[PDB]
Amino acid sequence: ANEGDVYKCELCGQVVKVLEEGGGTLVCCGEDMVKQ
Amino acid sequence: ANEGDVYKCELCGQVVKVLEEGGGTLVCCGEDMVKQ
Ligand SMILES: [Ga+3]
Ligand SMILES: [Ga+3]
Repeated sequence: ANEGDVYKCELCGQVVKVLEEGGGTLVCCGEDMVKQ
Repeated sequence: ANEGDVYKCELCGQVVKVLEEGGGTLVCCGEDMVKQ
């Protein structure tokens, strides 16, 4: 994901912001996090 | 994870900051991210 992007786990409500991009897919509670 | 915490993927270099705590485990590149 890209710098500045915001991602949410719809299952546990966790929310993260990307500070440094990397090519992996962010996952939480076993599912792909959802970009906001 | 705790709000304000920073997590890193050791394999792809992606870095995220937690804006809202949830108890799920952050995963990237199929591996648990590491709290910085
Ligand atoms: Ga990674
Ligand atoms: Ga979760």
